[PDB]
Amino acid sequence: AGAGFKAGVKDYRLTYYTPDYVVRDTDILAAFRMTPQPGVPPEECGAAVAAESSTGTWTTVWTDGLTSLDRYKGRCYDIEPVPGEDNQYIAYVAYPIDLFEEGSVTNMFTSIVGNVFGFKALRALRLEDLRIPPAYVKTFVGPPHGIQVERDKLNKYGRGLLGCTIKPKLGLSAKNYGRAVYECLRGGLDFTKDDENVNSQPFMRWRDRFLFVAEAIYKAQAETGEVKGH
Amino acid sequence: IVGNVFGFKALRALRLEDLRIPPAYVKTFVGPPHGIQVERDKLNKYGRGLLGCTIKPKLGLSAKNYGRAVYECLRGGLDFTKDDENVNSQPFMRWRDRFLFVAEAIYKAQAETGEVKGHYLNATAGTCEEMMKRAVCAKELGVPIIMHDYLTGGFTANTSLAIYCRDNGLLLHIHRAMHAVIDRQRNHGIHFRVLAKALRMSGGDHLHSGTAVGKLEGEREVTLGFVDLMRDDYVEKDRSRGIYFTQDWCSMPGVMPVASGGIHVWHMPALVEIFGDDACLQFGGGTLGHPWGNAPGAAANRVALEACTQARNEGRDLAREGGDVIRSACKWSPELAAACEVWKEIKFEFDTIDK
Amino acid sequence: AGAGFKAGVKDYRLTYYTPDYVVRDTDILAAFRMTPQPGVPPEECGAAVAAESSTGTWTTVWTDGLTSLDRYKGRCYDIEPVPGEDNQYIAYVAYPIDLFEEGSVTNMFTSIVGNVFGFKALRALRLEDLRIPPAYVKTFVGPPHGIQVERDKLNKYGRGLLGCTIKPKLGLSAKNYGRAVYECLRGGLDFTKDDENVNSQPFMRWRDRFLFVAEAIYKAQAETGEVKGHYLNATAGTCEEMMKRAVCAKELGVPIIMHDYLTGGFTANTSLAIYCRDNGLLLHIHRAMHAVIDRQRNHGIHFRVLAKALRMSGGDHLHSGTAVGKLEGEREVTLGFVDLMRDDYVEKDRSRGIYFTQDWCSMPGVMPVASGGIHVWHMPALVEIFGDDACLQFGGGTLGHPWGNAPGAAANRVALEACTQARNEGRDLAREGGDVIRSACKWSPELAAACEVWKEIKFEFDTIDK
Amino acid sequence: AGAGFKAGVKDYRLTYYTPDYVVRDTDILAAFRMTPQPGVPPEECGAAVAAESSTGTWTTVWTDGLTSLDRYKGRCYDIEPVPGEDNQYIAYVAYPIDLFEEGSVTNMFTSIVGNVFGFKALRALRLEDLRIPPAYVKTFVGPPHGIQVERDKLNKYGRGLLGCTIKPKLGLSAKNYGRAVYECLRGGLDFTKDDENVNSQPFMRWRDRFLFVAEAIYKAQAETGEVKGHYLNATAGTCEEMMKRAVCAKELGVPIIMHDYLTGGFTANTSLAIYCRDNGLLLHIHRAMHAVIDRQRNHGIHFRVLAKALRMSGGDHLHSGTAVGKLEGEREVTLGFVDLMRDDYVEKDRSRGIYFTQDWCSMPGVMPVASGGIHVWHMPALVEIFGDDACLQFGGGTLGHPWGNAPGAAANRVALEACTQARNEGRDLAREGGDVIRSACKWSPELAAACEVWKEIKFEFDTIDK
Amino acid sequence: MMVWTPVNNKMFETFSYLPPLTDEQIAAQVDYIVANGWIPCLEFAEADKAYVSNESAIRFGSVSCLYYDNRYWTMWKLPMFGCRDPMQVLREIVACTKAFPDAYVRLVAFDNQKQVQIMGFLVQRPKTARDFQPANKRSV
Ligand SMILES: O=C(O)[C@@](O)(COP(=O)(O)O)[C@H](O)[C@H](O)COP(=O)(O)O
Ligand SMILES: O=C(O)[C@@](O)(COP(=O)(O)O)[C@H](O)[C@H](O)COP(=O)(O)O
Ligand SMILES: O=C(O)[C@@](O)(COP(=O)(O)O)[C@H](O)[C@H](O)COP(=O)(O)O
Ligand SMILES: [Mg+2]
Ligand SMILES: [Mg+2]
Ligand SMILES: [Mg+2]
Ligand SMILES: [Mg+2]
Repeated sequence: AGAGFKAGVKDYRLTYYTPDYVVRDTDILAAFRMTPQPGVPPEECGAAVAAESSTGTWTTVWTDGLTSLDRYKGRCYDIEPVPGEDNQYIAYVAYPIDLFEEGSVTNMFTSIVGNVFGFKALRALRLEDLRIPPAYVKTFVGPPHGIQVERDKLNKYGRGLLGCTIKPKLGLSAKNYGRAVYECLRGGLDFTKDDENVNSQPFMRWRDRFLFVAEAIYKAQAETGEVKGH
Repeated sequence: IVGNVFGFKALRALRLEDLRIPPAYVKTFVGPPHGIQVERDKLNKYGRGLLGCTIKPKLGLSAKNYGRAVYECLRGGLDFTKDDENVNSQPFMRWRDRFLFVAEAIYKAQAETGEVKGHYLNATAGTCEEMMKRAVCAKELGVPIIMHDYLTGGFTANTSLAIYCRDNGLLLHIHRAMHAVIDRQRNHGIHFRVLAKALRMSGGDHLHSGTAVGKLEGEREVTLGFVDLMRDDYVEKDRSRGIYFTQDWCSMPGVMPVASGGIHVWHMPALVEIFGDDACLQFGGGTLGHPWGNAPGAAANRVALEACTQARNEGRDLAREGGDVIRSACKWSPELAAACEVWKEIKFEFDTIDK
Repeated sequence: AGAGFKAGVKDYRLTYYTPDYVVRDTDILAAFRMTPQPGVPPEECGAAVAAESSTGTWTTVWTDGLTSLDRYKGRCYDIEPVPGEDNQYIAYVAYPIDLFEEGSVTNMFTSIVGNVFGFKALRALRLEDLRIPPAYVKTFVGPPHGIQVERDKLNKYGRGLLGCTIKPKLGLSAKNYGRAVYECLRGGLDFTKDDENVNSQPFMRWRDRFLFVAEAIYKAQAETGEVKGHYLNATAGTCEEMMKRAVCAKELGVPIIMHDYLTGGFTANTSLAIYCRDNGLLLHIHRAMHAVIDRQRNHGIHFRVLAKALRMSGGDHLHSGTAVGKLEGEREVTLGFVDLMRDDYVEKDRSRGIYFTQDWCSMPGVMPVASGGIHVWHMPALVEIFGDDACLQFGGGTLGHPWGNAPGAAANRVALEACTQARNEGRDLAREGGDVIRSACKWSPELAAACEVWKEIKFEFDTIDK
Repeated sequence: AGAGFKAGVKDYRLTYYTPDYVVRDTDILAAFRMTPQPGVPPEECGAAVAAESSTGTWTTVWTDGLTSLDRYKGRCYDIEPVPGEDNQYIAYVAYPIDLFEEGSVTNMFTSIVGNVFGFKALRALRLEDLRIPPAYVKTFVGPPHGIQVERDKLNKYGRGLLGCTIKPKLGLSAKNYGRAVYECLRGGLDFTKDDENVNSQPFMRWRDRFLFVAEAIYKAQAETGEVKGHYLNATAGTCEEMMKRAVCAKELGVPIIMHDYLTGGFTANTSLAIYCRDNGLLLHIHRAMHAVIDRQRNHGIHFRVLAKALRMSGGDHLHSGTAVGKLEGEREVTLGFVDLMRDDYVEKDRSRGIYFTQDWCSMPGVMPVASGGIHVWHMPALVEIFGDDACLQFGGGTLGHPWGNAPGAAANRVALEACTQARNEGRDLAREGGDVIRSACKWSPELAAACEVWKEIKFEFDTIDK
Repeated sequence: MMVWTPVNNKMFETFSYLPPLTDEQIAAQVDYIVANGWIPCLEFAEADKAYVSNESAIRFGSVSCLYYDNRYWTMWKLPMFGCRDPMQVLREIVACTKAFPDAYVRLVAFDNQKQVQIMGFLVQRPKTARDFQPANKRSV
């Protein structure tokens, strides 16, 4: 009789701690700064993070045998102690590219940072870095334009771009917003901007803002002879 | 409120503990598509907590095997099963294949048991357009419920989905994936009670609340506090439960709390005592980890829940007599006895961070 | 002064022949079988192919200096001599992944096979293989479902699938088409299909066919209690007409449509594959026109490349050839590309014409379909070649049965099941195949009648594509 | 008179070889260059091709009796031996018009070239020509505009059009692409174009290119006072993407887009041609991949058939080859298909490879485009071969000029106009071509520079497609 | 010419066109499962749930493509992971058929690498079934 289904709880490290694993160039890799609870070995904590962000749960399930756990499991493959810290470790986890929806940052986060930060067995957890392999990178549309194309479209080269957030953050009318934008742009700024929290509000509805801002951009552009934006 | 201030050099740490959302602002939101009362009415389920189950392994099962697991779980006595939060659409299982096989499973289990069944089909996607395509397919299959990861998908997408659910009569289950990144530490972040209020406003019929007793952290008093904030119409200030402000919901529907994560049959009395009937209790490992398989696993959980519910109704104190209630049910139900034996010694007891 | 612009013609090999280049794991690699004109060195010919399929033209251009030629150029990195040939070479070319549009088989072919086959400096050119790296594979939607999901949806396991093309190819009315379909499906075939050239014609308009075929599928399914399908042809003159046909199939609730991917084209095929994914239709792919391109040893594109292209563009089934039937296909070569169609990882194996290790990075496999001039006596050989993950199609071999379609279908189904059982019991179909069929004949009258009619019928000719 | 169904295999020639058949004026006719296997009679081989491209299969089917085989069957009606060949024949096959879907080139190819090229019983097969009858021609939308309308819209008369492919093929940014286009167009070229493989890539996304090219077109047009255009490539991975690109061109008000009709496919091409008709866009057709199919004498499909197919599917321009450039194309063969592309009625002429008289019944003509390894010294020969109704394209021959794009364009424009003037004045370009160019060189410094760089550059190799 | 009967001639996928499997033939199929390292499993269904049907499609929009009810049967216990003993499978067939004497019962096997069912055939039909023909009465 081969390996079969045995109900019950076993240590995560038996399946999910694989210190001799050689990472594949298609694997997504994560570096977690891990602070275990007293009495929890780093290997078990690292294994837990790998398991609960990939394929595993707290007790053994029979359905594992219908698939290939080896193919799909996240693997904690290295643990580094943190210099200057008594109870901090960097756990490295490798995830098969198969685990992820193509083109979906939402999915990537849901797996890697979905539940593991709330585990009782750890006191703290911080995701420090991710290695996104080319095979996964290529599934994304990515930036609409990027640095080179943006400079080319704006016809702006040889210096940093200059911008300005309109203030006060909230409280200005659409007309006064446009007035402030025009005066900023005409003096030599390339861009102005809505404050992050300026969306559409009783004091200034968005479409009113958009139109007055359009007038201001085109006024400043005509006056200076330089491409302007907000 | 939380846009830039957390990064100010002049502070070492900042945590948003609570928000008082006034009725005048509450009324501007569509809110939950249905809410607790309407959900019970649509499902025709009353007088006990709802029972659910996350299919495992989290990732790696084919669409056909997914549906197979779902059918076996539902037919044994669970009300719901669900996609794991990270099950979206992947090489091993594309979403539409899953939706169809799961539909077959739901309808088979429903015909077999004579009880309404559902499976939270995950609409979480990379784009709003993809998310909506998934919601539309669920609508066209006539199935009762979909799910969304509101923090990883985001509030903008969540609010859109909630509006779609209201307009098309789909229940919306909300998974709180990523919340502990934000809400775990006492000194910095945003407390879950704020994230829960935000979800009630954005819209969801269910929201994960934690278990207190399971594998993931959640202190009892704090949990009782935000469960009231999720379910009730009016919640008075109570600093002993972390409620900093009186909250008036001005008739916005309540959200069903969902207790999930490392729970099993022995936890049942404590769960029924903490949450009462207006909750969903979810057993992933606690069902698919049963030595006899999914249907007996589901039956064990269902027997445990009904035994505790009956005992409470008869005037028994689940806080003291809980162990006795389960032991009596074990001697009666072989399915339950098998579950009790496997997980008898399994507890999750650690020092609480979010005090 | 550094390197500047010098107008004029120079040898391609100065820029595009890089024998010391170490290929990157993201590079697309091509193996061309190249026959240079007299007096053209193989290195210059290989360099020319690399240049004119990537960044270069016949004379030096100043615009090169605005970009990085090193970053973008195709590179001829190896030239192998061909044993038995005095003027044939295998030129290996590496193309940076940056050269290609994500998700577009059309773009890949346009670069690699766009212009180089017409160069005066070569007498002949054949594309033998392409290494499609995982980073490029992942940009494609790929097959709507693939082998596993298809079996799961149909609820069919443990044997090859059986199919049948309705005959005569053209000339049957919609009603008679449906009648033939019903009779075939009810006798034991899983699928029937429109012939590749059955689209919409004066003798039978497509919507009439679709409806009668729907009636036939549902009748046969109710009668047998097994899931049935008929590949309804969506191949059309325009993308709009193609989509209208797919929509009708969806609205009828039928399981499967088909498309001629080479005659319809990759752009249309990819669109249809996406539609099929989004609406749960299986997609059968017919390779009409492939032999125009892939038959001759010295010139064209080997089918294995056309098969990789299809797997990327998207299809649930693809015709693979039979080896033993009326159409050409050598056994070893066929075994090679069948692995390329079905498997996740295929190691380099020159004895089966596999020039590069191919990693499919979990893209679903495509079901091979063996069709064309096959009959019951071929069954053991077919089961031995393909195994269970294949569809075997009998057009003439069903509608040519002396008792009609249902007995014809039953004969083929009995033959298939007898061979499958025999294999499972440990019998060697390569040696015992004749005995298996003879035993089944003595037992099944339907099978006996088929065996008698086609006993002496074989297709054995000298192979061109060696 | 009906006869009983008799199961079993019989010779194809019994049904499909009809040497006394008188072809109908509505029949589609095909001329196949056929190379049978040893021991296969030419009549049986021709009959097999007719059968398997129309109604027949390898064994007798009962369903034939429900229809009229006489009405629908393809017929091998004539077999010619090939002079100089021991085992090559021209088999003529007639197909009833009822066999074909109206307006669908895809369907026509699927029947005629779908399966027959792979038959074991033949060693090689080449489709040389097709007679498309008026009754079938009339079912096609055809070219969006055609030669006359294009000239009228552009306001360009009295000379060949001049164009240029931007180089390097791949690797330039959208901004640098537009910069190159502006400089080319302002110097005297009518058009520039995306290379066939320029679609949308990491180094340059399509919409960025479209916008910068729009700026360049409008700048050059204002500067010169002549109408300018740039063939923006709509070729894409899916029909949906292709259409998004065509729509953007429409919204920018630009005159012309391009499509790679063989790599994109006939279904996509026909849709794009229809879109172009409805929105007033000119459509330039690139023949990427044609030489995979049309290079070898013994096997494939001759370009003249691919050209007829394109005229039916729709295109305002089509690449025709140069004869004198870097890519193969024999003079006599080229003159033949150029007539087939441009003219209303083309008489049978075996000396130019025209097997059938072709009546286009007023379907608009397609402008031939000569491109590939040509430069100023080729100008006289090109003007002599094509006349005014052609576009001559100089990629390397413009961007390879020592002084840059604008002088390069000016040199080509001067050369063209000089040759045109000389022809008009009664000079014989075939003999006086060199003198015409030398005189223009002494006059134009831009042209003198071009003449010096490419003086010794010729492409003279043994012709494969004889 | 013989006529394939359309009346009460329901089939049951793989091997249903052959003579009914003998105990020896079943054992041979089980040996094949074990020899290839596949996972044996039994599934069963009452008569009303045995064949593909359409009833749930009443609830659908235009999404019935490749949807059928009754594809899923009910699992007997669990798949026999790690089973390398043909006698154990044969004993489970006996146990399943004893517990459900009026059910359809099929033996299946799974491949966990392809993750697909790789074999399957019927091992019991209810005695009350009258919607099928003996081999010698399939044609008339
Ligand atoms: O992925 C998981 O771990 C679970 O499916 C539980 O599985 P088990 O039932 O097998 O434990 C739930 O998503 C977590 O409980 C979410 O945590 P929370 O409810 O705290 O947000
Ligand atoms: O048109 C035909 O000839 C067929 O319908 C076979 O008919 P029969 O079953 O009557 O032979 C198939 O399309 C060819 O086999 C395709 O060839 P391939 O699979 O090689 O692409
Ligand atoms: O890619 C090229 O090589 C070209 O841009 C020519 O560049 P140059 O002007 O620099 O030579 C053309 O597409 C080919 O002529 C196409 O061949 P054909 O016209 O025979 O189809
Ligand atoms: Mg700000
Ligand atoms: Mg989960
Ligand atoms: Mg066919
Ligand atoms: Mg080109």
